[PDB]
Amino acid sequence: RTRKRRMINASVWMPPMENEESPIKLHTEAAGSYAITEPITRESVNIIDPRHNRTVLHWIASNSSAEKSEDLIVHEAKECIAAGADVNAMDCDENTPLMLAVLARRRRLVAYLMKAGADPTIYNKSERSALHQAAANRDFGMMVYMLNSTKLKGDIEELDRNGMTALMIVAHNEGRDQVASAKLLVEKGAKVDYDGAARKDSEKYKGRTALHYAAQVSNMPIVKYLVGEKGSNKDKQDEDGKTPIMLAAQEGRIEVVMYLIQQGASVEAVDATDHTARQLAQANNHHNIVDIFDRCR
Amino acid sequence: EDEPTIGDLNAFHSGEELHRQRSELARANYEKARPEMIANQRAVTAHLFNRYTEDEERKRVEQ
Amino acid sequence: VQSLTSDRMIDFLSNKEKYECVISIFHAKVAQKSYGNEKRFFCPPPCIYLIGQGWKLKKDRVAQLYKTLKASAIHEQQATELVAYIGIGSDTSERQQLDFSTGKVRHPNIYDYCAAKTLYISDSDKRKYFDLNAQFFYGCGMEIGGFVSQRIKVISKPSKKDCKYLCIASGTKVALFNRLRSQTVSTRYLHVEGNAFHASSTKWGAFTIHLFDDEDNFAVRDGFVYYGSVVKLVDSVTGIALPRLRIRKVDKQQVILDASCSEEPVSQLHKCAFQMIDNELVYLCLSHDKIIQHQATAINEHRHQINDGAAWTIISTDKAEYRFFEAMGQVANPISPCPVVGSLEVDGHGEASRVELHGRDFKPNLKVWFGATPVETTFRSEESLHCSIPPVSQVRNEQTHWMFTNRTTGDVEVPISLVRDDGVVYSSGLTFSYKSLER
DNA sequence: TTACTGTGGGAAAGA
DNA sequence: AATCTTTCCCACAGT
Repeated sequence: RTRKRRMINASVWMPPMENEESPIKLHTEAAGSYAITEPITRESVNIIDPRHNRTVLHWIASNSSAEKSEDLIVHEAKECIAAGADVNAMDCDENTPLMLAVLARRRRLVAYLMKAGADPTIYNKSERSALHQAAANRDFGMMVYMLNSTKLKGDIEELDRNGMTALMIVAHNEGRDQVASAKLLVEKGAKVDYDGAARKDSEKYKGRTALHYAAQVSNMPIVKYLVGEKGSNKDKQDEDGKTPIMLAAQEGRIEVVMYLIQQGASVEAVDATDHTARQLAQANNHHNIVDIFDRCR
Repeated sequence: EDEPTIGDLNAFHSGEELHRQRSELARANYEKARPEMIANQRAVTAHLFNRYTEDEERKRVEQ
Repeated sequence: VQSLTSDRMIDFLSNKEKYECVISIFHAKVAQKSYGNEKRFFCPPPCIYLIGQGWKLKKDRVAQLYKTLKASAIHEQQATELVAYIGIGSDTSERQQLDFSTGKVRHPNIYDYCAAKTLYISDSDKRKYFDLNAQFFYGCGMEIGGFVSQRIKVISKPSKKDCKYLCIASGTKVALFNRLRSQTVSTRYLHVEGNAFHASSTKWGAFTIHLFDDEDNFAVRDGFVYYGSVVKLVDSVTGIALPRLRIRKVDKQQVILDASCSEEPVSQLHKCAFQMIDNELVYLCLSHDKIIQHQATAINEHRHQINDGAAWTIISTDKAEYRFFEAMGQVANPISPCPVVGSLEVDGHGEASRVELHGRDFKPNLKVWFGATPVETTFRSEESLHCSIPPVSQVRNEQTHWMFTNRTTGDVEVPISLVRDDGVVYSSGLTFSYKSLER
């Protein structure tokens, strides 16, 4: 099983040829808040699946054990895991416990979880690795920690349900760890200028490249990191033939416009429908921008 | 092992800040040329109408 | 200000059928340029379908407005007409007119459909790509909106012997059509009416063409469809499909099939047929506006003779579908920038929960609604909106219970929506669920 | 029938 | 260069 092949269910039609009562108490508890009871054995956990097809750790992971039951989770996990457990079982939404973990950002629980032979890699219904989620809700550490398994760095470039990678998602969200969460990935083992190539193939995922996303409605800190660190040809075009500038110009981020211009990013080249940054900015009525172009050359 | 339990929840927030920040700023910008927008449309969308009628007037003249 | 009221919304969300307005636009992903003065009509032809019964109600909301706005002192049947003009990256073309007139002869749940088979691009249009442009409005000079399709490539002529626009991709959509000797009138297109396949003269259907992998439910892989590969054709609307089939090349009514063909990716507008998996002599064919299997003659070992209407031209087609409804009487302005929600994501935990939506044409003037519960929406790009999951308690009540309350897993899944700060719902068709452990 | 108009095949011109 | 693509060129079968 990989992203490349999926499971498609559908009806059918053939052409002729010629005319002539269960509510798992353990679970609810585990779910609940505090109450730890019932046997926590091999039959206890591992085997039981409800209507969400979630295992005990699944619910344990669900740090949603609100009302607060702090440190017990990490422990109440370690329990069912050391009493045997498919530390890699998937729930309704194809979520491995370890995932719901990063979702709730229980970095500790994760730490053990992985140590128990858990695989971050295994993506969910959202064709999203664990690293995506880390990035998804920009929890710096959470990823800097997971970036130590050989197998994870492997799937560094792999792209989610919307054909986005690590940085791709990073550059897409702002903040202060971001610009570092990046330095991380690039250090870890990821090319800065990756367009989706290992996917140009079928799966309609593709186009842009990090810088695009930053550019697209600011994230300056990154566009500066990318066009300033080394690389990112500000003159790259997505499957719609767009230069970040354009994207930027389209959305209306004068801030980014100027930097890019200043750095020598072609304003000449046009998109797919023979349009260009101005005409775009102009088209969505972003005069501020329009004028900036005519204020140039 | 045995490290952390939360995660800098103040980055995530300082972030959801910056974002809500541009969302408001950008809600402005769109509310600005908003009429200019509906204008370029209001007209070109009717330029077809009077283009319709006169090319629809024909069905009336020839009878 | 015609903002939306929880109550009104329910009236909608409850009977979408008796309200909602769907309008879909099918079209080719590639068009053949025309030279000098000739006209080479696009084929298949871009056609617009008007779906839902809200199109009737939409009429009245104006019918009782032209008269109930007349007030003072045969031109009535005219102020309710559907006026629509489709056009290309027009720069010199007037912009063709689709019928939709009340005085049209017919010849399921489809209000009315029209096809634009006069469209064509000249060599005078020196653009590499171009997208359709449709404008809808009412006879009484009343606006509706203005749309545009996905990009369309321009080709000089279909190559005989970028690549996602010149090869058909494992998970893409196409149409299969048959034609006869230098003429049009006889054009048939693989389509599916009432849970069954056939071959329309009127319209054509978009079929996701899957690359079969291994094993009702089956394996599908990623990769350009190559001649001699098991292909599964699924209709994009209904869901229905056709049996396993091995797409194969054909030249002059002859099923070319040696070994040096599995090194050939199925190009656009080429002809080909689908031979069954078991009786590798049978080909998917239509014998007069109705499809059936067929045992075509054998000729050599590296070729095969087939029936005329057994070999068709395959071409990647795409489509767009717009769903919208006027929460409070038609609005002054039009809809035009109409949002299209792609996928819905979520990250973080409970108090840090966040919903990511993805799509195109996202205007900051939109507020996302979990069912009947609006949220502090955040516009980032016109391709994404983040929003905080509202507390379950405040979503469904003694009234909204049965509808927001999953009748199956007794959970709570509510229909997501993008709303215009002017009383208009843009139904994403997606749904947010709440894992509930009761009963 | 003569005049006119899409479409498909194929030669010739460029890339 | 060896081959593919683009621009011509034109016959067929309807209006």
